[PDB]
Amino acid sequence: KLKEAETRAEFAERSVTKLEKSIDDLEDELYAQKLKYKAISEELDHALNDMTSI
Amino acid sequence: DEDETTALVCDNGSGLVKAGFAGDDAPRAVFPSIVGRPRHQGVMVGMGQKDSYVGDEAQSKRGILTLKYPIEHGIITNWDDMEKIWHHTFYNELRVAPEEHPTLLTEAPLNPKANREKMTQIMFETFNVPAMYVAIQAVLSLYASGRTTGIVLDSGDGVTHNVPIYEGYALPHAIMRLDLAGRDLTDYLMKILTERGYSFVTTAEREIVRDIKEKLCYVALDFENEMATAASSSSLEKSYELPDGQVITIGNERFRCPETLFQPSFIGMESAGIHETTYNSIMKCDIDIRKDLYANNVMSGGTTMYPGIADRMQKEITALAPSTMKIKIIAPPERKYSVWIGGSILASLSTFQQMWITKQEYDEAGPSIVHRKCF
Amino acid sequence: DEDETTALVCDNGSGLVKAGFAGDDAPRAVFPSIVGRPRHQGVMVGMGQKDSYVGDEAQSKRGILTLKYPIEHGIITNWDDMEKIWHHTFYNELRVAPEEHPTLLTEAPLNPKANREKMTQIMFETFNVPAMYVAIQAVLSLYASGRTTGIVLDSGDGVTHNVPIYEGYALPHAIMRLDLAGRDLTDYLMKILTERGYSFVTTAEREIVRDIKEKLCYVALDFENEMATAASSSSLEKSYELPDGQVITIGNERFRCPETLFQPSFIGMESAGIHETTYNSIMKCDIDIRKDLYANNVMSGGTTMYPGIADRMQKEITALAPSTMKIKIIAPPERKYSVWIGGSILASLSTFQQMWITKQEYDEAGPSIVHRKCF
Amino acid sequence: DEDETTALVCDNGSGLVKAGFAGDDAPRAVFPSIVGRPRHQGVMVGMGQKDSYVGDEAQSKRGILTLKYPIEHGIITNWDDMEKIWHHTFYNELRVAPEEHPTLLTEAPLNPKANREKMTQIMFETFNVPAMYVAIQAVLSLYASGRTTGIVLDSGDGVTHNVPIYEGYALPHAIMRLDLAGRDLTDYLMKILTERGYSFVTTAEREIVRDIKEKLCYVALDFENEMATAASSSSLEKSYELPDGQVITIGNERFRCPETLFQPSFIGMESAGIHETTYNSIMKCDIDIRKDLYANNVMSGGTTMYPGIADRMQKEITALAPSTMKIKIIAPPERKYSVWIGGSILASLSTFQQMWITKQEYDEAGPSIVHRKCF
Amino acid sequence: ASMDAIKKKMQMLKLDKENALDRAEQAEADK
Ligand SMILES: Nc1ncnc2c1ncn2[C@@H]1O[C@H](COP(=O)(O)OP(=O)(O)O)[C@@H](O)[C@H]1O
Ligand SMILES: Nc1ncnc2c1ncn2[C@@H]1O[C@H](COP(=O)(O)OP(=O)(O)O)[C@@H](O)[C@H]1O
Ligand SMILES: Nc1ncnc2c1ncn2[C@@H]1O[C@H](COP(=O)(O)OP(=O)(O)O)[C@@H](O)[C@H]1O
Repeated sequence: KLKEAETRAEFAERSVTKLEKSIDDLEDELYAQKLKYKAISEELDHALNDMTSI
Repeated sequence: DEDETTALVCDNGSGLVKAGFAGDDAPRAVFPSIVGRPRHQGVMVGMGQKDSYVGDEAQSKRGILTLKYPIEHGIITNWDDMEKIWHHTFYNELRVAPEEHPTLLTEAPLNPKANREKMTQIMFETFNVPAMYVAIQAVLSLYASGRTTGIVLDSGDGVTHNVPIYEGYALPHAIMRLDLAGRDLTDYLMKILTERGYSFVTTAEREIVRDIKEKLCYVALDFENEMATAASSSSLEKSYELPDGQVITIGNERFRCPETLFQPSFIGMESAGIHETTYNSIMKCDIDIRKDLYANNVMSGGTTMYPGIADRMQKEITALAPSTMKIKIIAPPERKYSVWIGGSILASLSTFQQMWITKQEYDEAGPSIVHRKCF
Repeated sequence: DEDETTALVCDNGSGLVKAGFAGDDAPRAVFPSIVGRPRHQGVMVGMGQKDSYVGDEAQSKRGILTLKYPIEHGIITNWDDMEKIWHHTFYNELRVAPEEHPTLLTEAPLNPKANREKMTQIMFETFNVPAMYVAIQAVLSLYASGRTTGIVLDSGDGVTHNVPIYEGYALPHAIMRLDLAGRDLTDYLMKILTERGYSFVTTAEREIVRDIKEKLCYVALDFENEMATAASSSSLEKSYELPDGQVITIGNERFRCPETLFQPSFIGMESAGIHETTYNSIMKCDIDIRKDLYANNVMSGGTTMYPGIADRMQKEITALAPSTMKIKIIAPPERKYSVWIGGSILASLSTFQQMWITKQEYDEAGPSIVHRKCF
Repeated sequence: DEDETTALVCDNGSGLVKAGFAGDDAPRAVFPSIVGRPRHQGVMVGMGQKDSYVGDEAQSKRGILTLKYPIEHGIITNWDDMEKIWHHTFYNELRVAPEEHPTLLTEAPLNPKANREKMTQIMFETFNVPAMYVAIQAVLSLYASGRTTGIVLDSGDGVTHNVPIYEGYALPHAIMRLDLAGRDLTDYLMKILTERGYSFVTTAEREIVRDIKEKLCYVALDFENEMATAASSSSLEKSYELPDGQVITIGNERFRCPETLFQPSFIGMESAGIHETTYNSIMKCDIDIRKDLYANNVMSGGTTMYPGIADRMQKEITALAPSTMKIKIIAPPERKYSVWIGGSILASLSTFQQMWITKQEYDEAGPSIVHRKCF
Repeated sequence: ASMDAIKKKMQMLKLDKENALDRAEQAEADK
C-alpha cells in the first residue's frame, strides 16, 4: 500500500512536476500570448488610431 | 443476487479474463486465461489430482503444472480450454448459468472472423445461452471512458489493434494493427533479466517475470535520459521478491522492457511503436476528423498502467502532431478494466436490446450470423 | 412570433440559403444549401446520429458525412432535400410556419422552368403557403440598392445570370447566362493548390477549399501586374490554417482563383469573363437603354465580396465600354445580401399585394401557374 | 550494350519502374521502385553488406531489409533514393551513361510541380544529362494505344489520373483525378486476408501480398453475383503458395481488392468509383466530344491487368452512357507498359526534337525551366 | 478594431470628391 501510495505520491510528485512544467508553460504561454497578442493587436489598434487617420 | 436475466459480460485475452454481470462497474472475478496441466509422474495415490486445473486453480497448483494459455494474440484457438474457463467463470464465481442469461464476449475488429464465429457458437451450443453479442473492445473502452470520439489504443496482452472512432462511427481504413503486446514485453524482460544473471525459461519463471513487469516496470517520458541514469546508478534500481525468498534487483531493464512498445525492434518487429501507430490512425482519417482525434487519444486495456505512460503518449503524439492542434489523452483509473466496464454499459443499453442474437436466430443461421448481427 | 401575416423571404441557391421575414433589413439566419448523410458504418450503440443533416447541421458533423447540394447551377433537382431545407430555413430558425404566411423565392429568366415550378409547388403542396411569388434576383438587388435600372451581375455559386433591367423592366434577350461560378472557382483553386502540393478531393476537403477561397482570395485591379509581383515574391503570400494543424501557403494562386471570372478558359469555358458578359448584356440593348445600364453596373450575390471585385469590374467594363460616357459600379456593403433585402422590400410593398399567386389560384391552375404569374 | 546515341526512357512510379531506350517497343527491365536498408544487427564480419540496396538488390536481400519507395502517390519526396534508382537503372541495367543521352521521365499533368522540377533538376545536376523532357503519362498512353482521342485511365500504384484528350488536346476541366490506387488495394487486401486468418505486417509480408494480388486478384464482370458464389463456395477459391511453404486460400477477397476501385468506400475514400469518374470525364466534355470519348476508354498502368477490368469498365460505362453510341474499352497487351512504350515513341518523334530541354538552357534558366518547356 | 473611422472618412472624402466631380462634369457639360 506504501509502495502504491508512494507510487501515487511519486506519481503525484511527477504529475505535479509535469504540471509544474505545464503550469509554467501555460504561465509562460499565456504570458507570451498576452504579451505578444494584446501588445501587438492592441498596438495594431493604436496603429488604427493613426492608420485610419488621413 | 441475480433475479433478473441480465446479460453476462466476459472479456477474454491472452493474459486475463475479466468477468461479471451486466449492470456492475467491475468484473466480479478475474480468471487469468489458463488451463494448467501436471508435467510430472505421480508416486503417491489417493492424492486427488486433476487432469487439468482452471483459472486460479492453475496458478495455485502451478509448481508442477505447465501453464497453457488458449488465446494467442487475442485469438481463441484452444476452444476446449475456453469452455473450461467459461464454465468455471460463470458457474463458480459469478454464480450464474449462461443458459438463463444473454452473454457478451469481445474481440479486436480485425481479429480473424473465425474467432467471433466460435465465440457465438460455443455459447449457443455448449452453454445454451438464450442470446449472444460479440463486441468491439475499442468501443467498450470508449463507453467506459465517456467518449464517442478518439483513437483507441488497446495496448494489452495479445495484439494492439489501434482503431479511430468518430461520433460513434468506425473509420476502419485507418486501423493500424501491431503484433506488439504484453506477452512480447514479458519475453523481452526474461531475456534481459538473463543478462543480469537471473535466467527465466520455464512456466514458473515466466509467471515471475510477468509479475515483476506489472509491479516494477515503467516507461517514463525520455528513454535515453532515463537509461543514462539507470545504467549509471543504483538510485534507479528496484528489488523484487522471488517465490523462494531470493531477490532480484532490476535497473534499466525496468524500463527497457516497456520501451518495446515505443521500440518494437527490441523484439524483432519492423515497427515504429504505439505512438506512431496512434498518430497514423489520426493522420489516415479525414481532414475534418483529425482535429477531434488529436484532442482524443483514448487508452484501452493494460500497459496503460505503466508510470509515465499517460504523459508520454500525449507527448509523443504532440511531438508528431502539427502545432495549433490541441492534443489530449484520456487515461482514466478504469484502466486495465475499461473494456469490461464498457461491456456492462453496452449490454445494458436500451438501444442495444435489438443487437442481441437470439438462440432461435442462431439455430436457424448458424455461426456466420455473428457477421450479420454483431459486426 | 410574428404580429402580422408578413411574407417570408428566402434567397436559396446552389450555394447558400438566406432567410428572414419581410420587413426586416437582413435574413435572420443563413444556412448552406446542404443535406448531409453519413458515409460510414456506425460502431457504437446509443450514439444518436441522424440519417440526414440539414444546413449547418450538415457542415458541423461533416467529418464523416458526404455533403450534397439539392440545387446545382441555379436549379433545384432534389426536391426531397429541398423540403427538408425549407422546413429548417423557415420554421426551425424563424419559428414561422408558411401555412399562415406568403413566401417569396428567387431565380432569373434563363433559369429552367422546373426551378420556379418546384419552388412554387413545394411551398403550396407541402407547406400549404397561402401565397407565392418568384422574383428575379436582379429585381431584388436593384430594389435593395435604390435603383430601377442596372445590370445585375450575380456571380453566384453555380451560375452567373447577368440580368439587365431598365426602369423596372426586364430585358431578357440580353441576359448572359455563364457557366462560371463560385463552385468552379473552388474547383480551380484546388487544382492550382494541387500544383503546390495540396490535393483536396473529399467533401471535407472541398468545403475547406471554399473556406480558403472566401477568406484568402482577391481579385485586384490588374492581374498581370499582380502576378508579376506575386509570382516573384513571398511578400504577397498568405497562410491558411487547415483544421488539422497543417498550413497551406497560397501565392499568386490567391488571385488566380477569382481571376477565372476574367479568364473562364481556366475551367474550359468558351468565355472572356463576367465583365464581357456585363458589356454584352448592355450592348444587346438599344442605345437609349445602354447609357443608363453602363452608369449602373450592379454587384449582387456571391463573389462580390472578393477584395477588388467592384473596382476591377468598373475598370474592366470601362475598358470595353465607349469613352466619354461614365461607367460606374453600385456595390454597397449590402452586397450578397441585396437579393434577400430586395425580397423583403418587394414582399412588403403595398402595390405588391396584387402580385402574389394565391393558393386558390395555384390549386386551380397547377404548378405551371408560376410561369403565368411571376414574370 | 545499346548501339545508338538515343534518348533514355524511364517510367519511375510509386510501385515499379520501367526502363529501356527510346526507339524500342519495351523496357529492357522493370525493377521495384525501391531502396532497401538493413533492419538487423550484423554478427559476422567480412560479409560484404551494403548500406543501401537498389531495385532488384533491394528485393533480393529483403529478408533482412526494410524497404521504402521514394514516390508518394505520384510525388517524389525522397529524391536521394530516386538518384539511387536512376543511377542503377541507367548505369548498370540499361548500361548507359546519362551524360551521353537525353532522358525522358514521366508524371500526371496535375501532379504537384515539385515532382517535375526534381526530375528535371536531378538528371541535369547530378547526372549531367545533355537534355530532358518530363512527359505526360496520358499522352504516352495514347501514343502506345494508337489513339489521339480517349479517356486515359492510368489507374496506377499511386494515383488514378483519368483524363479526357480530344484530337490531341487536353480537356482539363473534365479530369476526374482520384486518390484511389494499387497501393491502397494492396493494404486493403492485407486487412481482408487478416480477416481470413492470415496476418501480414512487415515489408516481406507486404511484398508477398502484392505478389498474391498480382497473380490471384480479378475484377469479375458482376461483383454481386461473383460474391454470391465466391463467398458461399470453394469452387471460386484459389490458393497461393507463400515463400515459406505455407498456403493461403482466398475466396471473394480475391475480387474484393480490385472491387475497391469501383467501391472506394472499402478503404474509407469518398468517391464515385473509377467507372463513374470515367463517365463524368466523358460527360463533362462538349456534345461533339463525348461521342469520341465513349468509343475510346484507354488503359495504361497497373490494375488494368486484373482479369475482367477491361470488361467491367466497358459495361459500367455502357450502362450509364446513352444509346446509339458504341462504348468501347481499349485494353491492349501493352497494358501496364503503355506509358513506357509511349515514352519511347515521344522521345523519338521527329516532331518532338525541339521539345527537349538542353543542358545549356537548363543551366541558364534553373529548375523552373521544366514549366517553360515540358508542361 | 474595425477601421470604421475610415469607412466614415472615406465616405466624407467620397462625398467631397463626388461633389467636386459632379462640378467637374457639370463645368465641362455646361460648355
Ligand atoms: N502496471 C502494469 N505494468 C505493465 N503491464 C500492465 C500493467 N497493468 C496492466 N498491464 C498488462 O495488461 C494486461 C491486462 O490488461 P487487458 O488489456 O485488460 O488484457 P486483456 O486482453 O486480458 O483483458 C495484463 O497482462 C498486464 O500484464
Ligand atoms: N468573400 C467571398 N469570396 C468569394 N466568394 C464569396 C464570398 N462571399 C460570398 N461568396 C460566394 O457566394 C456564393 C453564394 O451566392 P448567391 O449569389 O447568394 O447564390 P444565389 O443568389 O444564386 O442564390 C457562394 O459560392 C460563396 O462562395
Ligand atoms: N497482374 C497484375 N494485375 C494488376 N496490376 C498489376 C499486375 N502486374 C503489375 N501490376 C501493377 O503495376 C503497377 C506499376 O506499373 P505502372 O502503372 O506502369 O507504373 P507507373 O505508375 O509509373 O505508370 C503496380 O501497382 C503493380 O502492382
